[PDB]
Amino acid sequence: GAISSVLNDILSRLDKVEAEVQIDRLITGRLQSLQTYVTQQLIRAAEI
Amino acid sequence: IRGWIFGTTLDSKTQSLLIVNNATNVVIKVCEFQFCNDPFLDVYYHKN
Amino acid sequence: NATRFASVYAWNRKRISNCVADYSVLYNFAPFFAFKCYGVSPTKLNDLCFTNVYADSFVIRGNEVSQIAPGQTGNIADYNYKLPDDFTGCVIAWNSNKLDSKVGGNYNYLYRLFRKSNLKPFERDISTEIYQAGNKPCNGVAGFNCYFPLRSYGFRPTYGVGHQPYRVVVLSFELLHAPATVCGPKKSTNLVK
Amino acid sequence: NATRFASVYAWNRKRISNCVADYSVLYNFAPFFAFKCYGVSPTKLNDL
Amino acid sequence: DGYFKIYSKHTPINLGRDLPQGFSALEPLVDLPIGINITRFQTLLALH
Ligand SMILES: *[C@@H]1O[C@H](CO)[C@@H](O[C@@H]2O[C@H](CO)[C@@H](O[C@H]3O[C@H](CO)[C@@H](O)[C@H](O)[C@@H]3O)[C@H](O)[C@H]2NC(C)=O)[C@H](O)[C@H]1NC(C)=O
Ligand SMILES: *[C@@H]1O[C@H](CO)[C@@H](O[C@@H]2O[C@H](CO)[C@@H](O)[C@H](O)[C@H]2NC(C)=O)[C@H](O)[C@H]1NC(C)=O
Ligand SMILES: *[C@@H]1O[C@H](CO)[C@@H](O)[C@H](O)[C@H]1NC(C)=O
Ligand SMILES: *[C@@H]1O[C@H](CO)[C@@H](O)[C@H](O)[C@H]1NC(C)=O
Repeated sequence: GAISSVLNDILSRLDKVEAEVQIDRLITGRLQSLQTYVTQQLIRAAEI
Repeated sequence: IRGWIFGTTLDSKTQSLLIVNNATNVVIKVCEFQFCNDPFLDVYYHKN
Repeated sequence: NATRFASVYAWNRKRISNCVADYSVLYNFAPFFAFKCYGVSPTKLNDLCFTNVYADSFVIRGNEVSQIAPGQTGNIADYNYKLPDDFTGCVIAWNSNKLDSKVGGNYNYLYRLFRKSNLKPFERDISTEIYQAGNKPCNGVAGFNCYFPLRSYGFRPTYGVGHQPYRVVVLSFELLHAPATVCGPKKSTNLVK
Repeated sequence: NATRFASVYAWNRKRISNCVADYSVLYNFAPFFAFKCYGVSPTKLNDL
Repeated sequence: DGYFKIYSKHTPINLGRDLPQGFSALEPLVDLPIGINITRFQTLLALH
């Protein structure tokens, strides 16, 4: 839901009033991606 | 073949597009045109 | 600094290319009424380059200056001039009665509220036909409760407090998605590898 | 369009019913600065 | 959204078959900011 995925784009065209919220979404989505990845990896490790 | 015409009404009731290619360059133009029913280019040797 | 502007039904789009777009001169030229940006921050306009800057130019009434914002609704945004909801660029506006208004009224800025449907984004319609606003097929130059582009507005100088003509430029452009032409006033370095 | 308004300490209330709520022929009669809506969009009011 | 966009290619093709089974992709050419409604069109022939 951000204007771009590329974090440098947001930091090239938005300032602290706007860049901050745009980054937050990407933090919320990427942190969830890591959470999902580790969750699968812990479930696979239990099988291995 | 030398180009195209594009438009909504083709009879000067609105604006419409003309594209044309000749022996060295294109022209593109957009005018409220009154086109003919059968457009073509008469490209002949002029003695004068 | 044009002598006159286009009327908002026939809004004039001029292409900016192959040049340096320093915005400092725009407000040092004229103390604006507004300088509002979408998809960019005003501070960053100097640090970037724009693939194709485009200046839409028109005059608009003081009660309608805010109606130029993306996705909003109302006559000018419904029939004359519409920017898409993903608008990238900035809207600058300023008061112009000091250059642009007449003591009797400036009856040259025709604008239309009579169309078959809401207009599409970045479309210009010059079809000044007798729209059938009545319940019957109005035909000839007129008809029953039918009218073409409204006959402008009473642009009278001391009259329209916050309601006189404003001059508007909508700079529409995109950047960091393609080769960018017009850029900011920043000057390049030597290249190291 | 009314002669005077019940002052805010004693504000008036009219229930409107069994009728077709076109907005279009009346929002244009009285130009206004504030047109805010809180669980609906002004573009959709005509179709609800 | 107002812009009229063009692409093109030139394929070298044999005496075997036209409009052929191979693969090629069109590069873009130029963008026209025309701001007008297109719904119909017609190509342009030359007659010397
Ligand atoms: C293909 O069509 C073109 C447009 O119809 C045409 O270009 C036109 O050429 C003339 C003469 O070269 C130009 O007239 C100007 O030419 C120079 C420009 O510096 C001046 O010295 C002249 O006094 C005059 O101002 C037209 O401006 C030009 N039109 C456009 C739209 O560019 C081509 O010549 C045609 N090609 C062939 C092979 O016939
Ligand atoms: C763009 O042009 C097309 C074609 O003229 C318009 O489509 C017409 O719409 C009217 C109104 O609904 C219909 O009565 C016609 O039959 C349609 N014509 C065709 C050939 O489909 C369309 O409305 C135009 N768009 C805009 C934004 O003006
Ligand atoms: C604007 O145009 C006027 C002439 O109409 C000229 O005197 C003035 O210097 C111009 N201003 C700028 C900043 O170019
Ligand atoms: C209400 O309508 C009357 C009659 O047209 C008019 O004189 C009056 O100014 C209107 N009031 C408002 C607030 O519009």
